[PDB]
Amino acid sequence: YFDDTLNKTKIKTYHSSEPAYIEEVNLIGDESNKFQELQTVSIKYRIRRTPQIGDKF
Amino acid sequence: SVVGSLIFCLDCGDLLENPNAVLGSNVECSQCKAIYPKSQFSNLKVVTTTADDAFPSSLRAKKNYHTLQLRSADEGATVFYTCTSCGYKFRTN
Amino acid sequence: LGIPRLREIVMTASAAIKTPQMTLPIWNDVSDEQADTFCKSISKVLLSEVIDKVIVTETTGARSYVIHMRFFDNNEYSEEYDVSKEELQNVISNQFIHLLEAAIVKEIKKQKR
Amino acid sequence: SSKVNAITSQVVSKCVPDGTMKKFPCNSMQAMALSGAKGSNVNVSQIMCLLGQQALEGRRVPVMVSGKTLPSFKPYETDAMAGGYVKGRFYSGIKPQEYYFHCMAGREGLIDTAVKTSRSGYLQRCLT
Amino acid sequence: HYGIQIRSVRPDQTSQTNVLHYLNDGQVTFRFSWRKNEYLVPVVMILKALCHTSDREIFDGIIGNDVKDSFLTDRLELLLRGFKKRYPHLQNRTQVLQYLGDKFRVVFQASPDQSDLEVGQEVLDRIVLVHLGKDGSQDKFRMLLFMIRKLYSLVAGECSPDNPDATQHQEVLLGGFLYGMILKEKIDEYLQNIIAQVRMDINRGMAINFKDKRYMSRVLMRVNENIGSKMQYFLSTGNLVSQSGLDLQQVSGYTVVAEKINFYRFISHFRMVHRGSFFAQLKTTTVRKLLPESWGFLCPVHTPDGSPCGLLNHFAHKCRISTQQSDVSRIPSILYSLGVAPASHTFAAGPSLCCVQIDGKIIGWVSHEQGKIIADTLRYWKVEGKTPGLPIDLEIGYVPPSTRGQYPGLYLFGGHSRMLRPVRYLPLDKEDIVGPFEQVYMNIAVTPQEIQNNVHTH
Amino acid sequence: ARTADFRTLERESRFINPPKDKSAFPLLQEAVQPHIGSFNALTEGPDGGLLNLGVKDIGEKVIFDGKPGYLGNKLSVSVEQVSIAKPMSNDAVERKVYPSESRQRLTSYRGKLLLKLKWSVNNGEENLFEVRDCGGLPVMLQSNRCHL
Amino acid sequence: KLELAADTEKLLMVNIVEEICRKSIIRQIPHIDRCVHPEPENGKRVLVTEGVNFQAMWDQEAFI
Amino acid sequence: MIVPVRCFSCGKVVGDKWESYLNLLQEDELDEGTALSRLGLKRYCCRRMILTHVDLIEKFLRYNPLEKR
DNA sequence: CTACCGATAAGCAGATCTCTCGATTGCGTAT
RNA sequence: AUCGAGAGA
Ligand SMILES: [Zn+2]
Ligand SMILES: [Zn+2]
Repeated sequence: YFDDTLNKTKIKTYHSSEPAYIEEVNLIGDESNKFQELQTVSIKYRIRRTPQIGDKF
Repeated sequence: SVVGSLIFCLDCGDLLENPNAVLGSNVECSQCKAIYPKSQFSNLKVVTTTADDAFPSSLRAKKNYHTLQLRSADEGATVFYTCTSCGYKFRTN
Repeated sequence: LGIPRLREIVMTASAAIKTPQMTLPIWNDVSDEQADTFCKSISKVLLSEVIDKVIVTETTGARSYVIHMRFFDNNEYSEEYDVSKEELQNVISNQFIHLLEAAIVKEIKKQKR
Repeated sequence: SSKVNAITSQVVSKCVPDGTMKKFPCNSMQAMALSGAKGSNVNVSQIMCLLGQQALEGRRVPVMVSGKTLPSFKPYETDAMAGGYVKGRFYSGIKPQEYYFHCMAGREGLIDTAVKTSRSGYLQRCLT
Repeated sequence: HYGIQIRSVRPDQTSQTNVLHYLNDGQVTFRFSWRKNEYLVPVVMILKALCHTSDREIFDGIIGNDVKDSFLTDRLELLLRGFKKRYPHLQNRTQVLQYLGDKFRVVFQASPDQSDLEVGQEVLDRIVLVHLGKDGSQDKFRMLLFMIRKLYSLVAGECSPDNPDATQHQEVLLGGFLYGMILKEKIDEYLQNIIAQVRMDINRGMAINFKDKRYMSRVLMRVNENIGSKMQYFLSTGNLVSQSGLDLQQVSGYTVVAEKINFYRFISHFRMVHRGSFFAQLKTTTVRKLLPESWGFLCPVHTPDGSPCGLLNHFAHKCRISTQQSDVSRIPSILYSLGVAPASHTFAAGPSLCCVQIDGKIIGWVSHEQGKIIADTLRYWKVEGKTPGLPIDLEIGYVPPSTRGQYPGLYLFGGHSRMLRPVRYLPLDKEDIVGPFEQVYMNIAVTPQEIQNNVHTH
Repeated sequence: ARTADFRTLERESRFINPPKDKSAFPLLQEAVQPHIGSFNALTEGPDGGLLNLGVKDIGEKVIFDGKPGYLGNKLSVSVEQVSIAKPMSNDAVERKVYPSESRQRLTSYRGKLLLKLKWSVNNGEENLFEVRDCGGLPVMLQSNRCHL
Repeated sequence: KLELAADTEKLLMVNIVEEICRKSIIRQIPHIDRCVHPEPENGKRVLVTEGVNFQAMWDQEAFI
Repeated sequence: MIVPVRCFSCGKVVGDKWESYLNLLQEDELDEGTALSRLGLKRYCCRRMILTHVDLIEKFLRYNPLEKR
């Protein structure tokens, strides 16, 4: 996102030690009658849980 | 009117005052305002007994068919048989 | 036993423990019958342990009470507790009646308020 | 409980290991029990002979206010099975009533283990 | 330490508990709680406020034909004489109601227009035996006499303490009824908020007019109306923020998050019933025991291990919970046909007669043998769906006479929150529905191979 | 016979084409019957429902104004009808909002709560009725206040 | 027979009498609740009393 | 979900047999044992893979976000 | 005849391995 | 940061 209060483009960051794949990205628009910009986006991750040594069966 | 240690007025149905806590020959109902002479109130004998369980002591210690009644006692019991070989069921009265 | 007793002993050192007991060695010349008789004559016996039933005939004809006390048979309670007629009469005359009067007067003073 | 435990002891001492089909050392169940690798003669007896009396809080199974210990049993039923005596083994399976009683006992055991895992935690620090 | 606790519930499914403590001096006190505050009241004061009754009526109601029970007679003499000596005045129900109204004015936020007599009638209608509802003062009087008899039997040792933690004496708060109760409470607080807003208007600015639509719309805009937001807060947090307090113990953790780890977890979320957060922080472990009263209602196996063991138990998969009030109106008509003497002109008491009671309301009196016959007949006609007055769900909770066991009587139940399970009625071989209260007295074989003659009925 | 059986063919058919008449496995819904019935009973049933019964039981709470025995004009506000609406949206004519939309939006699935206040003054001289929105009341799925 | 003033109210006279009968002792030695004779374990024959009072048992040297 | 291409225990390719198994169950009145035998699955390790497959992808496929419903 | 020391009924202070997730003050007020 | 639900030994 580009910030006008900073005049610089800032990114977020995947904050998790376990890597994942992007499953789906949902664009959610606010229900208010006015037509604002995009402000809420939902991002889903997919994690491959291959059975390894230590996990319970 | 009088049962055990309680005296009730014949008309009002109210519990009269304790006979020995009132003036002589006159006890007054709190609602009837009636008159009951202190006669015929000789013995207010109330006899009690211990709990029969308040004294735990070692001596104390040392001392297919299914008949059924449906309507009343007068009518006879109804037996609801059920054979197990065939599953046929019937009732006998 | 277990954790409760370890608590009583080493965690708080209670002067009043739940089950205070003391062991009494016996002389080798004392028969088991004599030991049992000694145990009976040492163990406490309340007045309620010889009472069969109590009948209170309250009459207000000045408010009286006739507290009849019924005991077990003598050849039963004397055998069970080693308590005789004389000791029973003594305790009734000295302590039981006194405690009864004390309780009655305390209740009377309570009912005034 | 004393009488039915005497009967249980009779059964197990009679039927193990004389009545077993596969015998030691071929019988790995008895091999584990006797060898001390896992289990015990109690577990072997419960699997192979019977489960015995179910003891709850140092007593038998609780009894409702009507004298029935379970809906299946008539009031004041003088029978060992009613009071919790399981004449069933994990090899052959237990009836519904005995299953209910064994669930009572297992729940009590789980509760006791959960309490005992830390009932003695303050004492160590108070001493140390 | 004796007492009698009854959890009466209003027709809108709101609860009000009324206890009857016993004092060693012979007097019985009535305890309730309007807001989060407990209040004590002599039982004879309410017994006289309920209806125009004398002292002989109370005596002949609490004592039946057993005038020779010195225990009962002495307790009753002490109770009546103590009331008459502590309150020498109040010789009439009008005076008793006026005294009650004077006692409870600030606590109830009664309006100044409300007379003391009608405030006493209001506390009577909102406190004592709410399930009988308004216009049921005679029924409340009879039920209070029954409860006093039962308390005296309990202290005399002729009755056993009903177990609060046994499933025989429990039901389940369905969680939608809780939603309805909280909604009722929130709209009540909304009404109080608008009243307080017009109160502040009165105290600040003289410009008022209770006939002005502009004034109404202007004052409503100054109150908070987000009842939906308050409900969302309750669902999100679990906290039961109540200004008055419900009849429940805990205040938090009422809503769990339905986890979706798998379908087994999800489906078991909707079958679990909890004892409460109170018993999690405790040491006594008699409430976690698996009991025979849960046979067919609570699962013997499904219960977590660790802290919530014995408290977070689940229902049997065939355990049905009644969410609707059964048609009970014509059952009293059926009972009078069987032999039940009407409870208006019978004058009977004591645990020597069967107290036929429907949904917490006395219907009549009958002997114990005839009460057993009536229970059997009601079961027969309930399973055989011919008689239109008996729903299949009716819970015929009969209790027979014993020696120092439970209090005898015929206790028919209907209505919400009951626990029900299907069991096969052996005569005429049809499905029957039984509840925990009646189950503990009926023989229910577990397999058709083990039916015993003249023993099992189901 | 067979003690049990894989129902392979009917399982595959029911997977490919779901039923149109009624859901199979009736026992799967009798499990959640208590919750659904509890929520349904507060907006339907005899006597109008639990919410209507509760607002009837609450009654009216009155106040006076003190204007000139005679305390002034009364104000007996009360509620006699509570209605729950199946959730809608205004995005005009209101549409239907579904729990799939509620989950996707990461917002609640709540209907609209309407109470008609009874602004009575002076024991019925005149009554100023008015219905009013009271925020969004969350509703439980598969209940009579849900589109499903 | 017991008697009281007429002005007094009614008394239970069963509960208090029962409490007094529980309280009053016939024959007790201080702090000793019960002395019992368990089976002789480890060979030695011992008695165990509920409650500790050493100086009260020093007097029964003929048996202890 | 979708038929496993290879049997877990041994490795015999059973992924090409699910449709033929369904056909053998549907057209012919063959039970599961006879159908598995005719498909060439001898070891019970191979038999279980096709006998117990659930094929949940059919239920997964009805939620298609790329098609007007 | 009153001061001082016990002595039981009452009041008051206090602890009883790791890890996830979810939720977060009510009105009032002067423009 | 705090209090509620749950989980592992
Ligand atoms: Zn009178
Ligand atoms: Zn294979």
